[PDB]
Amino acid sequence: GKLVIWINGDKGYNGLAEVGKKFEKDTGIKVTVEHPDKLEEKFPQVAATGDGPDIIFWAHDRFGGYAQSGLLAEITPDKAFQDKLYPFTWDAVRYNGKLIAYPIAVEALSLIYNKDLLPNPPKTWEEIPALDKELKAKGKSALMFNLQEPYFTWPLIAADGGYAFKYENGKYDIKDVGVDNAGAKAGLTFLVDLIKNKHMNADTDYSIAEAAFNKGETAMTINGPWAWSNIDTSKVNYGVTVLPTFKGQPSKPFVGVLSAGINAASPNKELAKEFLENYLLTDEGLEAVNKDKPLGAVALKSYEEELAKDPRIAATMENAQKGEIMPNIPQMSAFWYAVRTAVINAASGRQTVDEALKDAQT
Amino acid sequence: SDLGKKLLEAAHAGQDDEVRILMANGADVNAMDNFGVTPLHLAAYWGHFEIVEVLLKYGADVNASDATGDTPLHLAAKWGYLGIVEVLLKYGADVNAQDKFGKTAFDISIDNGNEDLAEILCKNKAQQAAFYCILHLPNLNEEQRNAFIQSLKDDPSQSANLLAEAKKLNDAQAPK
Repeated sequence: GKLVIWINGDKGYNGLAEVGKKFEKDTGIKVTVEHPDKLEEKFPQVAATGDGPDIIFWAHDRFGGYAQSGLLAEITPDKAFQDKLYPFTWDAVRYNGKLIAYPIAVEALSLIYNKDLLPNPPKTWEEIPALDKELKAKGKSALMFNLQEPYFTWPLIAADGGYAFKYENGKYDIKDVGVDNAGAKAGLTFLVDLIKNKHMNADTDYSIAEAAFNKGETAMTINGPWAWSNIDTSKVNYGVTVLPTFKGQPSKPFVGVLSAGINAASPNKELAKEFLENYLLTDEGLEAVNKDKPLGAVALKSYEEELAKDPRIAATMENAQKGEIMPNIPQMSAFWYAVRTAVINAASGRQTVDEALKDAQT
Repeated sequence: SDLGKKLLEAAHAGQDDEVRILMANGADVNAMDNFGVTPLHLAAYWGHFEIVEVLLKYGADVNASDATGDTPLHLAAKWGYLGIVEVLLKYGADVNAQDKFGKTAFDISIDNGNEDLAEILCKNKAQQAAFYCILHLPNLNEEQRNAFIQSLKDDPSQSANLLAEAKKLNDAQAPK
């Protein structure tokens, strides 16, 4: 007869506790929010014994796994409630044709640019060599971003025809792995051309790109909402916008959906449903959490319409709606490792873009 | 693993005198990186005319292609570098060479709106086509060759006229 909630320590868990106080005030039911470290490992471990939180918050990619182990109850929102959230977010939490979590927030890479260096940011990847030429003449660069992790280089590689797995029949298509095709090759070759012409350096990682942007050295960077804070401190006059297109098509960044699942072993499933749908997933509920620590863009249409008055959040959702939902699937790890090595090999000139891509698939 | 590296760097950076002393100390003028980018590539791409000149004077492979299929003529064409293009053409840059997309320096020049560039490239292709004709016209000894090649340098306006003669000559100098 109570609710225990787990959510990570970088979230607005105190705002979430306020929603819990309102819930108690209305129903008498006490709501306890905790933020154990490594809770994404703790939860499957203790849920396997019938323990843990009634409700767990985490990135959707992990929930496929939990569902597999029978740790996550099926959620039953009626179609009226489902219509209150953006439809593509319900796909991040669908597994074997059953909804297994409530989407809360939406996370994607955006183009971040220095408004001082670059008032009108490029709409295309194609313009960027030109811009770098201009900027290099006065001791700046156009663009620096993490070239080491596929997560960052994938939205370009995906844009002309790349894909991790296609979403046939609500589930994933595990048969066609889209790292060896013509659209991906074109993506990676444009990247490799940036590198060999000296517009970018292959050894640029996350720390190097962030420092470079946050010190005024580069006109643009590619990162996510988690990075906004450091830029805020740096006092660079930045804005955040739509990712540039390549061969006319949108850059497709992977989407992360912060989701709330109900413990399969919970005796408070209706309470938890009640809490999530009619307390948290409301304008006032997400607001409470968001004031404590910003959610970024949200799945709830009513509240996202408000937050989107911040252009950065708007860009985050526009890029999300243009990207691909992060596969909640196990063989994503094989994918990442393959993609990761294919990019390093190509960006290093170790392998041609051709050999590099067909190899990371065998 | 020594001078070639320093040279690619100095070429990229446009440090003229640094490039020239590396040369005078024996650097491979055609040193490549892991993309097969040569110093001549970087200087062409980055607009360093004097360096382009210096490298060519030292025997830089004017038609080198990197692993990606680009030639320095391709690279220079994208930025409308007239001088650079002119001097590569002087050292034998290949107006017919095609990049990854099947493009010539002329196609690129047309793509980027660079009319001045397209013109130079255009009349170079035409005068070379003329030169090449003369040189492979079978019924011409090495004398009559020079006679025509010279008269094509001294009047590139009457060129098409002149080719027509070289051919009717070739047809009268044949077993007809």
